[PDB]
Amino acid sequence: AKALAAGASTAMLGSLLAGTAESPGELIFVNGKQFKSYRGMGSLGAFQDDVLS
Amino acid sequence: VPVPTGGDDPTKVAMLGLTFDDVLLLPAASDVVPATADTSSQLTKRIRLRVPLVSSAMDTVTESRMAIAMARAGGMGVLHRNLPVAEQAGQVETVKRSEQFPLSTKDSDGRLLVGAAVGVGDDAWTRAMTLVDAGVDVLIVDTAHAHNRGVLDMVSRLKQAVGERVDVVGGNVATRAAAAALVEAGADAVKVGVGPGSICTTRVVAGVGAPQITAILEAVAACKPYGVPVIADGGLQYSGDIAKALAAGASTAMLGSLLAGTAESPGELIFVNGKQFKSYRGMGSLGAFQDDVLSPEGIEGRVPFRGPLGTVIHQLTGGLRAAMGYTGSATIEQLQQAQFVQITAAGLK
Amino acid sequence: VPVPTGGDDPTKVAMLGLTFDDVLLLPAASDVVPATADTSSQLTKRIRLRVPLVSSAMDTVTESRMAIAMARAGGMGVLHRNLPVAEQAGQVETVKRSEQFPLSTKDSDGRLLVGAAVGVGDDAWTRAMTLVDAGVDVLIVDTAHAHNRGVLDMVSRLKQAVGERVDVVGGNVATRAAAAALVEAGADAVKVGVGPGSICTTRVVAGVGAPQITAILEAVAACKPYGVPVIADGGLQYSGDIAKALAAGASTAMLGSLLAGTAESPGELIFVNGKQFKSYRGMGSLGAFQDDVLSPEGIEGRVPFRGPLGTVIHQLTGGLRAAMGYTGSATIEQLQQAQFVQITAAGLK
Amino acid sequence: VPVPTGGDDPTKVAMLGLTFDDVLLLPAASDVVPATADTSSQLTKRIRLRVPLVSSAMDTVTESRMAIAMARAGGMGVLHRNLPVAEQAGQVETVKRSEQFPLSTKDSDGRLLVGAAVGVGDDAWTRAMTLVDAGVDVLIVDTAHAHNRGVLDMVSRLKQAVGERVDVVGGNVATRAAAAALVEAGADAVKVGVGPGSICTTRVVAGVGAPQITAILEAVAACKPYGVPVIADGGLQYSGDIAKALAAGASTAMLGSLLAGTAESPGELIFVNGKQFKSYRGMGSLGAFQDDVLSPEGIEGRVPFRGPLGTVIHQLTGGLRAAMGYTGSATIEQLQQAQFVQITAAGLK
Amino acid sequence: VPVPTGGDDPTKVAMLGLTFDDVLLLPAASDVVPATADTSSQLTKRIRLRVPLVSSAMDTVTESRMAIAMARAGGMGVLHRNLPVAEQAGQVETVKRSEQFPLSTKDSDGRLLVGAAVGVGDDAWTRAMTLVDAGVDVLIVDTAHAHNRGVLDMVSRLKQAVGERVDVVGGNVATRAAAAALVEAGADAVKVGVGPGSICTTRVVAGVGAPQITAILEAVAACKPYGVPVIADGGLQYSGDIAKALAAGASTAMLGSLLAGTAESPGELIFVNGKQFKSYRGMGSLGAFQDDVLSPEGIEGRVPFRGPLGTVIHQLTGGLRAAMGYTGSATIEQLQQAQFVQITAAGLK
Ligand SMILES: O=c1[nH]cnc2c1ncn2[C@@H]1O[C@H](COP(=O)(O)O)[C@@H](O)[C@H]1O
Ligand SMILES: O=c1[nH]cnc2c1ncn2[C@@H]1O[C@H](COP(=O)(O)O)[C@@H](O)[C@H]1O
Ligand SMILES: O=c1[nH]cnc2c1ncn2[C@@H]1O[C@H](COP(=O)(O)O)[C@@H](O)[C@H]1O
Ligand SMILES: O=c1[nH]cnc2c1ncn2[C@@H]1O[C@H](COP(=O)(O)O)[C@@H](O)[C@H]1O
Ligand SMILES: O=c1[nH]cnc2c1ncn2[C@@H]1O[C@H](COP(=O)(O)O)[C@@H](O)[C@H]1O
Repeated sequence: AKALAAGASTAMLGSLLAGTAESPGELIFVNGKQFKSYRGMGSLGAFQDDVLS
Repeated sequence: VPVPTGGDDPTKVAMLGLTFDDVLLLPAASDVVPATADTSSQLTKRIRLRVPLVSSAMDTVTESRMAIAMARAGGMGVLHRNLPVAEQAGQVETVKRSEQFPLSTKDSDGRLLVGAAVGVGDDAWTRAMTLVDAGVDVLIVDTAHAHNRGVLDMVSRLKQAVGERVDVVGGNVATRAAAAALVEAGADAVKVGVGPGSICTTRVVAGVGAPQITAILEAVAACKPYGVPVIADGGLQYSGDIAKALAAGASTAMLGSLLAGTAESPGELIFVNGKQFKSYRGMGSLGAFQDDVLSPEGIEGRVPFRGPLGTVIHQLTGGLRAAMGYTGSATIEQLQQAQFVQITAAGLK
Repeated sequence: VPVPTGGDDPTKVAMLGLTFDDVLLLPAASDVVPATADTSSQLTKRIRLRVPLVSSAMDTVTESRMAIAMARAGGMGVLHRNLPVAEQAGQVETVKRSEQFPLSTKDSDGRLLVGAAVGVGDDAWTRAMTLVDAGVDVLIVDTAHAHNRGVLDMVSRLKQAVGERVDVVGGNVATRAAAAALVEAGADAVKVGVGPGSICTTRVVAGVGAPQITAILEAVAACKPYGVPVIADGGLQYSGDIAKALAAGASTAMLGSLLAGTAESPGELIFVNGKQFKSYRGMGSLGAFQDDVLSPEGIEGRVPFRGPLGTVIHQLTGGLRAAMGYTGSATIEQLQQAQFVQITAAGLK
Repeated sequence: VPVPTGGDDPTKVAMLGLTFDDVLLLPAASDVVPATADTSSQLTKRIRLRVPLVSSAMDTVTESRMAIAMARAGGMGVLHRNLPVAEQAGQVETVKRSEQFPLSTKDSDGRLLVGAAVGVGDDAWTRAMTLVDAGVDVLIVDTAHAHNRGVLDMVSRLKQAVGERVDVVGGNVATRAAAAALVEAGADAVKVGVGPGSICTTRVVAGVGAPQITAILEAVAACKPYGVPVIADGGLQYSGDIAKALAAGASTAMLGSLLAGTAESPGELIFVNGKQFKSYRGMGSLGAFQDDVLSPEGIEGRVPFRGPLGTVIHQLTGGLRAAMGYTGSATIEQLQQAQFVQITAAGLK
Repeated sequence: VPVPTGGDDPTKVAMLGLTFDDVLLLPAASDVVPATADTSSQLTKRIRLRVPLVSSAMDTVTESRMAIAMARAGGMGVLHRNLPVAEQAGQVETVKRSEQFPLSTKDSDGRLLVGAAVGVGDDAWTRAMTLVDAGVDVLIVDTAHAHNRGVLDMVSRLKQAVGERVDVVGGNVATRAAAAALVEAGADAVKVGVGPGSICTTRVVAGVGAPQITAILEAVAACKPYGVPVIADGGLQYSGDIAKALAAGASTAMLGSLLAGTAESPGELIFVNGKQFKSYRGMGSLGAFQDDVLSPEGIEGRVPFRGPLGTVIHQLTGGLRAAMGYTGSATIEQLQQAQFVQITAAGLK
């Protein structure tokens, strides 16, 4: 709401959608809880020819 | 001259009681593939289950859904009695009315088997007659201490009245004398265990109990010459415990907390800090028609959610099949003759 | 040829000592409803209590308020002696001067029973005479090690002087020989236990102690042929422990920390982080008229607030009644003949 | 009349099983300097190792690098079989082709000794023939329960076919009868242990196991009159455990997790919060050609990085030499006659 | 037919070993006031101490200051040997040259008694001769395993040379045979204990040890008929342990970590987070003239600062006096005849 009130017409969402069921990656179980992976495009683990990634 | 533990009476301390953690199964000459082991065993003298497991008659474990799932999985379910008689009769009728399940247990009419638990008294007699009319298969005279005169009299009356239509299973016992008394009364099966938990509330509040392995051995020592099956009830935590109980002479194992967290058990799923839990209370707990005098003698708690009942039953049956393969037991009657090795405290760390 | 534990003397290690956690009560043929079990038991040869419980003679447990509450609840209280003689006589008079309480213990004049603790010596003799004049009912010759010559001589002197007006109870013993010596001296009851706690300070500082079950068995083995009751003192943590102590042959159980946190005990209520606690110290502690040579041999601490004494007494009596129902004991004299089952370390986890 | 542990059969509980933590080595008359103790021992009837240690045939312990390192250190390595036959033959060839190492174990051609593990079946027969053609020295018929008819038949067939070129070692056993059966089949050595871990998955899932000291004693009691060596496999955590295993009659000790964290073991080094660890999983784990029916029966985990294998081997050999000096054993054959002292639970805290 | 623990040899497991935590002292007929108990005991056949305590010959426990303090407190100190011979002779001379201390132990010339520790060898022979010339009173042939031929030969040589001027104490033993061998060699006293700690490094690294109570009993069973005193060395944690060791037959107790944290012990005081600690390491530790072959077999650590040595000695002596009062022992020779009661694991929680 703050981003749209500042003048932006659209908001792009990252981690808020990473843990959903429709996102890629395998579901992980840790101590009775459920988690999913999330990494940036500039991370060490992650065609990424971006110099400033 | 005196007893090394004190006093002059050698029988003041009757025996040394072994529990599940005190023994292990010794491997023997085995020509049995675990995938081909026959796990069928007698529940009563006239009922044979494909999987020797029975659901506990507890208000947080067995209702119509759990009874149907257990009957489909190869075992049987015993409906609890912490509710009005008409509701229990309705549950029995619901179970009876209900190629995926080749191991399902069914009567001569093709309907799933079900068991019901009754108490002691005139109200319990009316409940038993209503349940028999509803089509129940086996009645369990469920009492905390079955060596009472009233429990034996109730078992005898039930066998006199509806002894040919249904089966009668006696309450919990822990000694050879009590098992012999139940057999004399006319029970079709004997349920064994009184304070089998390590920190069971009866052992703390009343100081009364009996280790499960020794109790099973003594009860089998009294029941076996007459062909009366034994149901080990309580204290089981793993499939290894089930294998140990069946190797001590018991023909059936009754499961409690192992089935409480399944999806087929009653109660609403609870979410705590990202984890899933379900309620679990004893019939003698403060929170929990419970006219049992010796049934607070229990506690409330929660157990983690485990999923579908079939997965848990399959895991337990796989553990039992592994034990049968190790001991070289083609059938349960051959597993009941396996030998034990007693381990010290060092082997429990 | 040699002893398997080392050396050549087979009696160097006298016996194997069982504690409360090593035994359980075996169920037996029971026709007893727990609500109708008779819990009355002898305190001395001439005094019978409706509830077989007695409050410890400790400065943080028993004073006039606690003694009156115990006498109303069906048991009795023993006033401590860590104060001037006149103050103890005043406490006795306060207790004696004071349909809600059908189980109250009273003398032939309708006044509540009370007991007082005395030491050994001429000052203790003056204290005992003052307490007898004040109207005390039973005198406890309270010593840590009662097998001393002086303790027996004091017991004999008390029985010679006021043996017909009041009763005399010997100090703490842990062997059959000491109990026999106390019986020969003329004690009306024998109090049993020397270092009964698992981590008791006597066992750590002095290396001296005796497990409570074996000590009770040996003391009963010496006291029973003469009709001298036994008071198990120390080591009790649950109602199951009380049932085990009474089933081993003891006629009365003396309670310490179980009654320290009640509202009727002396001391000011303490608040810590939103919780309530009260002080609790042994008579041999550094902080705590204590002319006992073998009485630092104790520690200070705090116990949670428990509320009114009646609730705790009712809980303990309910546990005892449950044990009596399980063992089929209509009276305490029938509970004293119950059998034990010995459990391994695996059953204590 | 009945057994004190319950029942009427005195052989229902066969024996009391001692583990490594239950015993200690008693010092004796010693004229042996630890630096001059001879640690050489028989692996099979025809192979003698300078250091009586063997690496486990596990996918996270022994490969070509670890096998070469073990052969150089004075012991031997057994290559695992969780891979295609051609790959295992390549590993054997790599080991065979490969003054720093005066204790290295070599054949008559000057090439390092190596062992390979095979299963039971026709595919296992093809694997064994391929490994023999590749130049393997000893074949281990690795099964979880070696008292099966098929395992004995496979051992007999292998001894009939390639019994003069290579040696045959039987699978894991835990009883005297199984060891005698393996000896009769024609095994050159017997590997001992079935559920030797304290919390091993077989003991929890299947309820089957045997304490290692008693199993070693029984297997030696059957193998020694025929000169068949014994390899204690599993349960070893310290060099003291190795000394205890060799003192019970075993001629060789097989090491698992003690060698998993070394640099010569397979797997990539893992960094967690500034520390170094390596993977370790059982052959029966879910993550882990494993046609063993009784092989989930294992768990995955990680063990800390330990460095070069030589340091660990030197530490273990120093501990063994210290034990030999304490017991006055000039050779391993004299260490196999040392006496044990059994300790209680108090000495394990 | 076979042994219940496995095998055919009934002597493979020699005995069951009891430690300090396995036993308690039984009260007996007592006419002894703890304040008047005589604690004097023999150190050697010619030396009697007023307090039966001796300081360990460790580099972090006993030097000249600690030796003087121990000699003043009523016991004696044994100077360690982890230093050049001239320095040890200087320490002995410093101790010998140095109404407050009525219990001080002194020779016929009024100078404090002191003991010194020597090894085995020609350098140790030169050290022993230098120490004798410096005026030492007793020489301790300190070896980890005293059943060696060289240790006995050294003891015999020392007794032949300076046997009339000074006393000779044999190294650590744990069996009856070793104690008998030391007595035959001519030792004036026998020091007892080999791996007495529960998690002692010898028991973990080498798997060799012996519980202290059984070892003391066996050594007394060999030393007592000849009047050779016994010094229990190691495993003591409380004053109750000292009382138990003296009640098992030992005449003197040697103290380690109990005296390491005192102000009279060597080493610099260390401050950590507002608390005070001091170093403590074994003679077999990596950090620690130690020509002992079987002496890493020890660990380093720190113990809290305890203050002056006299306070600790008084606390230990008070505990011993309490034990003597409980057991009715007027002298240590009467405490050496007290009886034990064996407790189970339940009484150790
Ligand atoms: O590796 C990375 N470093 C920095 N920004 C990244 C990286 N990968 C993606 N982004 C951008 O940062 C945003 C983070 O979204 P958020 O996680 O919802 O805040 C993404 O939607 C991309 O636009
Ligand atoms: O409150 C209770 N106290 C004692 N036993 C109970 C109570 N409720 C049920 N039981 C019995 O104890 C068994 C415990 O099963 P478990 O939890 O699998 O050991 C149940 O199946 C019942 O037979
Ligand atoms: O300082 C002390 N040391 C040892 N025993 C004590 C001490 N003070 C009281 N006692 C006795 O030990 C008992 C302990 O009771 P408990 O706390 O209920 O086990 C008391 O009731 C007294 O009989
Ligand atoms: O998955 C498994 N379950 C049970 N035993 C196994 C498994 N994998 C290997 N073993 C055996 O158990 C031993 C354990 O060795 P440790 O880890 O040194 O005790 C191995 O050396 C194998 O002989
Ligand atoms: O490094 C060592 N390993 C084993 N025993 C040792 C070592 N150093 C000293 N000792 C002995 O073990 C005893 C331990 O005493 P404690 O610490 O009082 O139990 C010492 O007094 C020595 O007799």
